[PDB]
Amino acid sequence: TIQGSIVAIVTPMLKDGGVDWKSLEKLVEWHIEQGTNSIVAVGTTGEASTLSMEEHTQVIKEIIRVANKRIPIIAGTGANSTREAIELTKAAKDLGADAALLVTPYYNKPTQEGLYQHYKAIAEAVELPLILYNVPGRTGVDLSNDTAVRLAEIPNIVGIKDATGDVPRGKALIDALNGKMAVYSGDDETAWELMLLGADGNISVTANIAPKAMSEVCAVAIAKDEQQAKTLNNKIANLHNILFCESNPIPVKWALHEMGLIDTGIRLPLTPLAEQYREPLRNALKDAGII
Amino acid sequence: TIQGSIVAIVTPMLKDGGVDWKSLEKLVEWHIEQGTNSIVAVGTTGEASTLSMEEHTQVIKEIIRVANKRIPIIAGTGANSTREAIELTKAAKDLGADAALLVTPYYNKPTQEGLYQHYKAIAEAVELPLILYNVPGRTGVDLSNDTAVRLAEIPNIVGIKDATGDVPRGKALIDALNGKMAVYSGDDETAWELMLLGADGNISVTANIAPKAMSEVCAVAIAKDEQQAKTLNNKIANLHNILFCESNPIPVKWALHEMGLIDTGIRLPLTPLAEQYREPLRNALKDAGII
Ligand SMILES: N[C@@H](CCCC[NH3+])C(=O)O
Repeated sequence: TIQGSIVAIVTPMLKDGGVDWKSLEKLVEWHIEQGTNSIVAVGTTGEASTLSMEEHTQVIKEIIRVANKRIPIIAGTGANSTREAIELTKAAKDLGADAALLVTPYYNKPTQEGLYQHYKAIAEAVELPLILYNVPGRTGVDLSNDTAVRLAEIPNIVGIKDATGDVPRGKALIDALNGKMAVYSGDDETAWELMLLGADGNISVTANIAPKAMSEVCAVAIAKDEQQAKTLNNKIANLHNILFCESNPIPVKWALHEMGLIDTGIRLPLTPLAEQYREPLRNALKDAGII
Repeated sequence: TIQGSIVAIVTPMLKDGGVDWKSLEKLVEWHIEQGTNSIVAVGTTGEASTLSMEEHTQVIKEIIRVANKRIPIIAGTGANSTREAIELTKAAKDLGADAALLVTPYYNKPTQEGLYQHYKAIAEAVELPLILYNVPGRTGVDLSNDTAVRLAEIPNIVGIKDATGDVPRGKALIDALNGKMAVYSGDDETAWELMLLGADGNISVTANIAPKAMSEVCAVAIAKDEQQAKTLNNKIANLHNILFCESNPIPVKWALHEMGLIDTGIRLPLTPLAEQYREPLRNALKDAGII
């Protein structure tokens, strides 16, 4: 039911690295007016890793407040500890977020059965719609289609963000399920295809800088208009590629700065996009008529 | 510079998950008696990611209490947040820890420059000897040899735990460092090889169950006695392989329990060793002469 273009929104920061509230505000508002269907707050793109547990709440809150029940808001609440994921998700519900996006425990390489217990534990512990999130490159673990299918049986595990970028594997996953649980693309570059094949939307990085263009791509692809999907997406294909020239959200945060929407702030270990990539990015934003 | 067998000690747990403090005390004591040269408290093998920050400090404190200055104690204090890492390293220092082990930020894929700035910051904020820790398979990031050689310039970055298991890569690491910082194997299977090549020690998982064996293996290898190193290590070579049949620390914990040294406790997402593996493990243990 949460469908379409879901922006994994960045957490804007001041030069000193403090959360720039106002700029955030302008973003949420801007997204809600440009077409964006929903927002993921404090996810990878929103630097969940470098924000204190209180900044998580405060940031999730500001966004829910500004949204004003207009679009659903999803809170990033994954962690590699189960007790702690349960806490974050609970706080997400209590803040009245519509859903929680939980990445697979990273770094500790839990087994498939563990991933199963992990997610089942959280689902039983909190009464909120949960979305699984697989992105092996970052986590060290790969939630198997099989396991995901196993979890689809739990009534409040309602979806999964597949960031593999592996299309065949994604179609297999969509078919293996039924509307048992939704599938969301996590790979901007292949998202249009995943959606043409059944995926219910795209938790996008690109949406941070091309919300209207991405809204239109998702609507059209979910509708199965392959021709128009390839064409609307083509006008922003390069972006998907170059917004990853360095680890997300590094490039997207600079792109935004090059749009006067946010400030250079970004927390270590992350760093401001390297000089070397800046012009190629400015160029990318022009070629695509973004600025 | 710490040399020898450095055990990545497990954090003993009671059935319900609480830290088994009595067992921990005895393990530490057993290690010093068996020949263990140093202990890494709350590292990966010690379930650092599922322990409370307070449990984290308490474990460090306890181990330093029991060791009673007889061996140096290394505290794992890595985090994917620079602020968080500094906080945790400051605490370890204040707790009396001889040095800290910091895994590269995981999940958020910082850049090489980012890894450099990350470690430089922690080094400048805390005056405690620091040891870098690279294990790409778990972190999603790979601290290159070039970056390690840069960080080796910094006065209090004394060493690097190389868990790649890529010996030729380790040969290049050690040759390029020109002694600026020590190198430790983070891969039990190849550890004796890295040491013969120049590595100062092994931050070992196997030492958890074969402390005296790994202790003489380390001494001999560091002494550059290639035949004694090979034949001593051969005795417990199957152990190095089977302690990873499932993600560490799942296997080692079960090993200790079969040795009747600890209870079955282990926190989620981690799970107790899958049934099918428990028998082959006991056989490995029996064959090795541990039971
Ligand atoms: N990198 C891991 C390997 C364990 C997982 C192998 N199945 C460690 O030694 O901490």
